[PDB]
Amino acid sequence: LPNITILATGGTIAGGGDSATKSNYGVENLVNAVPQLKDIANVKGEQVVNIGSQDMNDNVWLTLAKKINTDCDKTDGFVITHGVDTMEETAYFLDLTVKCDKPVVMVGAMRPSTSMSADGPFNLYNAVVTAADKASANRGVLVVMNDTVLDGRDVTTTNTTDVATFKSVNYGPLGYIHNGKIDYQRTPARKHTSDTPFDVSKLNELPKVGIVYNYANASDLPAKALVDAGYDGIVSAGVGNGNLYKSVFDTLATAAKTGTAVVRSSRVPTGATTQDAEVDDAKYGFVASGTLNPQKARVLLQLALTQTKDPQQIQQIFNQY
Amino acid sequence: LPNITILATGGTIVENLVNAVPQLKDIANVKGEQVVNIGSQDMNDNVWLTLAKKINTDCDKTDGFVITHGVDTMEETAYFLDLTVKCDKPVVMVGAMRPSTSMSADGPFNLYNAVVTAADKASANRGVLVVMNDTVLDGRDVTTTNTTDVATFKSVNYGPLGYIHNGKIDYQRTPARKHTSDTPFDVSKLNELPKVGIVYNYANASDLPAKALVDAGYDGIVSAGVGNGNLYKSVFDTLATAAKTGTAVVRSSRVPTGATTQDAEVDDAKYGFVASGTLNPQKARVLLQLALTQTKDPQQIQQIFNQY
Amino acid sequence: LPNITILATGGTIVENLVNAVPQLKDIANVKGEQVVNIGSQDMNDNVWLTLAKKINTDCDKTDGFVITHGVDTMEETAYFLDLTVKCDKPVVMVGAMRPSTSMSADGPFNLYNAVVTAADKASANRGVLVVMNDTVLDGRDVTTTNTTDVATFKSVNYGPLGYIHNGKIDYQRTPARKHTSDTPFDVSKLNELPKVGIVYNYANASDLPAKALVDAGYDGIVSAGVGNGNLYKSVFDTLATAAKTGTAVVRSSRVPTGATTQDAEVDDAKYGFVASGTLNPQKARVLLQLALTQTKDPQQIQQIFNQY
Amino acid sequence: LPNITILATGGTIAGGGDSATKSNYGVENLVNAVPQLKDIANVKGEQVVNIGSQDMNDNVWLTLAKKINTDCDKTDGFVITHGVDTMEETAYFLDLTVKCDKPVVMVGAMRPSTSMSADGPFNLYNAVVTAADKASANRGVLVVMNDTVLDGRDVTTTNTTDVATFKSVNYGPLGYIHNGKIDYQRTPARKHTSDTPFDVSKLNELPKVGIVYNYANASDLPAKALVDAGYDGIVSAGVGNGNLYKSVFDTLATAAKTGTAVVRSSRVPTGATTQDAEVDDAKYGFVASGTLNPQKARVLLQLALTQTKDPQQIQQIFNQY
Ligand SMILES: N[C@@H](CC(=O)O)C(=O)O
Ligand SMILES: N[C@@H](CC(=O)O)C(=O)O
Ligand SMILES: N[C@@H](CC(=O)O)C(=O)O
Ligand SMILES: N[C@@H](CC(=O)O)C(=O)O
Repeated sequence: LPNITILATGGTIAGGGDSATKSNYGVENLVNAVPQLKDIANVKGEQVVNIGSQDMNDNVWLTLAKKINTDCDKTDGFVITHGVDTMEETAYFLDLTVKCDKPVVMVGAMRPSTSMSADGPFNLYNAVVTAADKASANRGVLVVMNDTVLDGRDVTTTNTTDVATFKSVNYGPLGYIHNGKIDYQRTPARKHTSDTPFDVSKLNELPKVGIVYNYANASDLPAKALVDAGYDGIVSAGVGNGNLYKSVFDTLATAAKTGTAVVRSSRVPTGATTQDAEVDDAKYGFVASGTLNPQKARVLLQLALTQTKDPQQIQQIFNQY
Repeated sequence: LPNITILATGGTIVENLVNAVPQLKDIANVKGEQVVNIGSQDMNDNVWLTLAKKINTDCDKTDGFVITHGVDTMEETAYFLDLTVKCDKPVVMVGAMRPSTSMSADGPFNLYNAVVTAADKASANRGVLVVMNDTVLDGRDVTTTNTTDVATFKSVNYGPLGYIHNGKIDYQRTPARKHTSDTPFDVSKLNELPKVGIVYNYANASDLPAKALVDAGYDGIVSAGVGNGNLYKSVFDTLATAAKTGTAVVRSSRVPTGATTQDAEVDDAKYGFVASGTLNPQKARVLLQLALTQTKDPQQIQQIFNQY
Repeated sequence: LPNITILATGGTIVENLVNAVPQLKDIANVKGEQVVNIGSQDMNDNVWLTLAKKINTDCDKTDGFVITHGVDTMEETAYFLDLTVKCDKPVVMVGAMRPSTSMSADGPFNLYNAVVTAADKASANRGVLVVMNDTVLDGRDVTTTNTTDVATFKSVNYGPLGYIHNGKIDYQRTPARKHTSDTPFDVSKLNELPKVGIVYNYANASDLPAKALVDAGYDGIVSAGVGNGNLYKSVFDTLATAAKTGTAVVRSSRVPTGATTQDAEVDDAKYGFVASGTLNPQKARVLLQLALTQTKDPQQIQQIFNQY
Repeated sequence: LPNITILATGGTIAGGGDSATKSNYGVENLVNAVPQLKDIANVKGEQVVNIGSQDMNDNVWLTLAKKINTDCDKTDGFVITHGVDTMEETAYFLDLTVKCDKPVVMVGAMRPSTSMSADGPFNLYNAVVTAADKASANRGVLVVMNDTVLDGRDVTTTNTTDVATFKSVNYGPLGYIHNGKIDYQRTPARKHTSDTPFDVSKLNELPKVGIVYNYANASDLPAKALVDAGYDGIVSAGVGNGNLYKSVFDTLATAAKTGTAVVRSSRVPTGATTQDAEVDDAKYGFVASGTLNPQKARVLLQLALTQTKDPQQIQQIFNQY
């Protein structure tokens, strides 16, 4: 049986409340909770941090990537237990920075461990299956939830409470898990892991990138505040195909001319923010995010900014990764 | 044949755009008025006020309304009108994903189907409607789901009201939440709305956007939360402060479907916060601005979030 | 606390299966009866008749019903009950995608949420319901969408009625089509139903299935059509014959969402055919069997397809 | 500009009615209808047949595959105009039998050419874009509809009237088309085209394979009728995960023992009909269809039957193609 390391970070997978009914709510304990894991793997757990993923942050990301990269040779695969709220952000960061070519699988739960029909046990089982499968390697960093293997780039949470929330809403899943076996029919084409130039091994921190939302009568104050604090990048959560309210547009145009990287994404939950629509990016020094949602576009923008501040180079990164 | 008024506001879709679909004459007597002409990314409170007042004033002059509008913020305008319109004649919003000069432009048939909807007596008393891609959608739940797809508009939590085939609608649903003349929001004498901003949550979220709104003395802030409406620690600290300091706080979610619930990880009562339910952040803004015309009490705001 | 009766029929989910969720005692007084014990792939007309009669008889003895049932044909049974049940107390169907012995079994919480639904006074007068994966779904539109996913059950055309969170339901919709005591189907004295078969369309489709049904003198045939209810040429020839010869013909579709419409490629009137609307083939069967208890006239059958 | 051949077969793309409003309803004419095609390709049209796709049949399939295979060297790509009703069946047949390694793209329309906001013109444009793109080769046979490139295996029609009906409901699309450009992020892993052993070049007909539906109180008469006519194969459209009503089960078990190939699929619109569920396939001589829906499982079963009648070999084909 393969050796699989679980790196725990917290999340509802590790949460609990006073009741198995009511909605209000350690890695050794999790493992003992799923004894069946011994049928499939030799499991070792490490608790890396213990936070709700609503409090996920750059340092946790750097700590995870460096640890995976450092421990690659000591294990056959990793499982990361993580909250659902920002799982899609961490998974993409790891998909761009991990250089290990063993599976890295993220997993969480939508119901607390203490609740009736808790999804965490079987999710964890399925994540270990995935991390153990030789066919899971070279697919990038993965998320496994509700019997489905999802690529770290496209995966996002679609519903606030549904156990089936995680979907790759633009390009679909990679494989489905039945009876402990995966039929893989897809692999992401965008470059990942050892095919990216991002190397976080020596980094102590990440460039500052903020996100602003667009809607009717949007205030420019959020954007101005990021500009005044000297943010390296700003991502716009645009309306429709990446459009901005005028006041927001004017602040971001000015910023871009002072060297602030500006990426247009969309608050719309699927589809690409495209070039050659209503915004002349080349003219303003803006970058179109493609299918990257605003939180995901931030991940790439941060990493882009460790290599270049040039908008045209940043656009090329947004076309390749 | 019914009398239908088209109010144009702009968008990728008013005499010329009428004339172009001569089949409209088969189903209605159409009169066109240009209210404003803007990309719907520049939609604002003033346009909203103008529209509600115009429909409310002109209600007995016509048998229904069609509003042509850009796709980007259609779901915001529809819900604003849904809460402020007192006319119980059909009000139908329509736009287009493809330019009118493009191959297979969606605008013409969309306009046709919107007029079909506005002229159907069965469409009345269903609140403000959005008609796109052969489907009638309620103004509260409707939202744009893809950046380019002609099928983008969906009612992602509770589904459509009816589908349009061969110029007829089989309606099987109507919105239970109170709308139009069952709301107390009356905008007939207002010239501005309360100031409500939206801030985004994500890993390592800056508190600076939320701080800038609080420093400007905004009347409300809506959080586009992570998961079930949760807040990055910095953001939560700054909002905890706002809520006790004169700024109403509504937790919504950046997640595209499902409710931001009470009784999850956030003690709303302790902090003075309101849970948005199924209202996404831009929708929650609409209802929060209108709640703030009536009250500033977070308990009363939460009750409004529970009924409209 | 309400009195709730659980009727068990089998499935991958009645004293033992009760006792296993001791939290039920927090919300209801539950009484259990085993009606039959089968895999729902073997569901049949007799079980359906038994259930309708039992609910209709026992209606004043309890405050609501929960039917435990396999997933495979749940959507057929729910719609049959939806049309034949005259009790206006909640009737809620529930099953499980995963075995009760499996890791993260869905059955326990599903049962809990079904009892929550059956006990809610707001659930009454909404027709027969299916409660799965935190969602209340109307018996007419509900269907199983994936072969293994715990989230399989969806109302794919008109959406759910309500979502269940923390033991409470926010209902925002109710089915407009007539159900339960607004139907004329009365099954209280019947011991069998009319014979209705389903045939599939695809390229190079054999007419032999349809012929074998016609040769047996079936009372109806439902076509699982291609696209908008269309028929392979051989199949159309044989059905054209059936419809004039004593066998009612309903065009449905193998396509998983959307209506089989009138006024498309098939002259329904000329052939004596009925268009199913949104009813998929197994659902159309249910309504056709029940129409055939009242009439054999294709015009009257089409009217029934337009109201229920 | 590339040379692109359009092979027309009919469909609503080539339909019409008396009105642009009402719902009731040649390849040279189609082409002249989309003058913009000259900006992207040198288009030549051939009318192969002219039928509604509800009347699609084995001979049309054999004629198409042999013509593509024969004309491969005379053109840079094919577009096939086809009705929507059975497009998903023809596309899979072609995905298994075409040996040409130039793009083969299928296209149709949901609204008639004569109707307001007719989808056919832009769909045809987008299909030619796709057939012209060098990156579209080696992806198998494709369907292009509503700005989306879909693989012939997973693609199916999901709605009776919606222009956006075509989706790859299990594994997602291959790429999206904006402004005449495709960003491809996926390719099907199942073996297709020149990687399959199916060779239809000399075939005059195809093995007989019928489909039976399962529901409550299902009659066994449909199945018995296929059995009595000596059908080479039967596909079951099962309930839930491929289950059968008892009467249907007994007839198909008996058949299988007389050498009839029996494949279990599902009437459920997504997800695999799996092995190791409630049916012991190895015991009855049955084959599980996987993600293949009943009409798609028929396509593969027909072709399987040109090579073998052995259930275990047929199962292996159902695991590879
Ligand atoms: N707030 C939790 C949500 C979950 O895990 O379900 C987290 O992200 O840590
Ligand atoms: N930017 C346009 C988008 C569209 O209508 O397609 C608008 O909202 O006006
Ligand atoms: N075959 C089972 C499927 C399930 O319930 O999961 C049944 O319908 O009884
Ligand atoms: N019956 C038509 C449907 C369409 O093309 O839209 C066909 O398949 O030929």
